[PDB]
Amino acid sequence: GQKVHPNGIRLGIVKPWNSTWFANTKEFADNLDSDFKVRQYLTKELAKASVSRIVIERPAKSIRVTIHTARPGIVIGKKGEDVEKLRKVVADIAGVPAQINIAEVRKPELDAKLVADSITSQLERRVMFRRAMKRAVQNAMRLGAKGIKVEVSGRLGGAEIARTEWYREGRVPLHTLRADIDYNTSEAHTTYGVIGVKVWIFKGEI
Amino acid sequence: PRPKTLFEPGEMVRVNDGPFADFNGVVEEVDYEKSRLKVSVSIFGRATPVELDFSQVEKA
Amino acid sequence: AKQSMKAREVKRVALADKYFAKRAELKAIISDVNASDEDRWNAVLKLQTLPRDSSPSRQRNRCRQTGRPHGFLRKFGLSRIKVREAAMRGEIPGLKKASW
Amino acid sequence: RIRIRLKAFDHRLIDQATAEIVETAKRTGAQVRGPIPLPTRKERFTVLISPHVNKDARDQYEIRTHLRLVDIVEPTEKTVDALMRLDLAAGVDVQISL
RNA sequence: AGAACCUUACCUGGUCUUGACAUCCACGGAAGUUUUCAGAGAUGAGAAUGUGCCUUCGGGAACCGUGAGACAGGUGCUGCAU
RNA sequence: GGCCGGGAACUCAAAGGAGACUGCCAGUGAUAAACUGGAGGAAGGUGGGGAUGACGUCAAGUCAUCAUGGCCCUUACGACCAGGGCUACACACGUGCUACAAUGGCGCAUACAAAGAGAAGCGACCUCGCGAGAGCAAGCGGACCUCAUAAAGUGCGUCGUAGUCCGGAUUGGAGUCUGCAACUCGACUCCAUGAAGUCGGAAUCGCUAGUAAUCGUGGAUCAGAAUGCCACGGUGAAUACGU
RNA sequence: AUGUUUCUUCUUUUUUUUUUUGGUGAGAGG
Repeated sequence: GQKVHPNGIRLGIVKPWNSTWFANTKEFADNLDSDFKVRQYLTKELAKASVSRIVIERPAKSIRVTIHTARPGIVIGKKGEDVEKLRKVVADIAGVPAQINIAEVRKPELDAKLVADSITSQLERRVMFRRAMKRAVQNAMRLGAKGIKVEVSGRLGGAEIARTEWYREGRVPLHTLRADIDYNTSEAHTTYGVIGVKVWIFKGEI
Repeated sequence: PRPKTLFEPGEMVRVNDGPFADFNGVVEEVDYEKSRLKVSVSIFGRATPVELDFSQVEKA
Repeated sequence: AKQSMKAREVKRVALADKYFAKRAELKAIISDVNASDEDRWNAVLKLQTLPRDSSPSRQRNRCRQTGRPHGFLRKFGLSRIKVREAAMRGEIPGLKKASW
Repeated sequence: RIRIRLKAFDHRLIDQATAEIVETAKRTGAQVRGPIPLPTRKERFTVLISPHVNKDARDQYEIRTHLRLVDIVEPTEKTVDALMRLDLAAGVDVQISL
């Protein structure tokens, strides 16, 4: 009942959007829903590839797809082999020609999404979260992050009630608009319901 | 003769004069009184609504 | 909503583009200052010959992401709960907090 | 005379994006009728932030759509030749007005 | 952020069930489009006309029907399982 | 007629900076922080407003946005259609609107906005129409066109403390458009009608300034359907001894 | 002045990359 989205309110001064184009009022919904299925199917196609963010830049009558991953080879396949299979079907989904492009991140222990789905892979294979979420914290503290808070929630540990636990290490100034924060969410479906994970990673200034 | 240029709204046309030559587009608006057709060209993706004369463009 | 409900919409989409807006001249011209005898009776009644669920007034308004009935927004074309999570994810090109 | 109407979201990009077509038109026509301000629409929205009751909690969202004009004066037959298919700034929807 | 029908999840009643909607397999039928209609409508009985691409022409893709099912579906209960 | 040449300072417009930081002065204060006045200044003690909501609290609300562990139905609680109901009515409460009139109502003349919306959409103008609207159709996929000729305000005439040129619920009749469809169950309009009510008991709420109050406009929703909600600007107060 | 009963626990082991300047004509030497 508090704490509005970190990636929500920085979008005019710090972090850019994840879909940068302009379309008028007649085709604004048509552009938006097509973006929703190219984010759905691609994350479905590249679940294990450890993809963090996807940038969708449409210069009209075209779409530039960007994939930010920690596993470059699995994304591109074998020299672009899987990408041409996507090229036939990404253009089939959005109904427009697709110029697929690939980016990368060097440090997955500093990218919020990559930290979050790691605990998702941990907690769905029945491991103890107390040293699994401690693992992700001590990872980022020595990888260059100035501070990181990791939160897990749900009925973790097979308990009846929903025991919630959060843990931080270092600066995490959520209120400061000058403070860049990498934040993302992931959820884990065990047989004990859904366990959601939320992690904040603070880096610095403008 | 080759003088095809008549284009109503939503009709595709052809440009063969000026930098827009060798390009096709549709006439969203027409102006018979001003003798000018409002057609945009798909230049670098974004439609480039430009006014071309009937002889400046050909009917598609 | 319901997978049953989302199927009825696309079925009523198929009626609104096949019959209506194409066979809409049944009321456009022939139910006006034209022959106002009982040939104009054939204008209003042949409009009933087309199905009831074919009118664009019948296609209510539903979200495209999840299909929620209420709280729709025409610009984004999807429901109010879905426009906000995509706002904070950074999906709609330009929505920041309006703090004027 | 030959108007060029610009449309974008990123106002910090459009001043350079118009500058990218200023330099493309400066070396060709040498007379361009300025980067006119052209006021921006502020499409205001409001959304019930809750998935349920308590219609007191709302969030307000807006989209400043910025416009510009370039307005190439003279139609010398080399100016537009350097413009068509030779533009940039993916995400900035451009249009001519003539 | 707006129930005349729709919405609609409710009631009376008329109908239908591998189905309102999805993936998979079998055989036929292109798909489509127009018209007479049983009835309140649904659905069903039909009647014309069309029968496009790939040619691996002993068959795929696009798509409708029929059959078997593994299932699909649920605004059904539990917000103190989440 | 800024209508036309023409002008680039101006309003306005859209970008980037300047600017207010107890920076300067005086008293006060432990040479402290800081407070109370003064100067210069558009703005002065966080200038005004807004977003922003610390661990946790109610094991608060949502399984009906959606996601999901169980649990359960699967010729069914699933599905399809027509009509009805969600609007039903002894009664009580919540929240608003219109008023109870004379700083007021009706008629005539006339002044002054902002913001936002617009393509199977907004609709000039002229024309038939008492009216709702209809016909033909400019322009505009938009600082240009249109919705859109703002309201109190003022000047004047006028009624004369009355249930009445106040108020207008309800009711009968004749119609306007939306839409397959207005009966249950739309809004609006014309003619007719004329209620309660004459400033409200116990009790309770909002507000410290361009605020309260009052007036008119726009918008999302939307085929159609606001007095609501969200935004805008016009007019413009009283009081704050004090804990 | 009054406000029913009974009524809620913790592990400490878990974690691979990385990519397979030609032709033609003439002359000459062996």
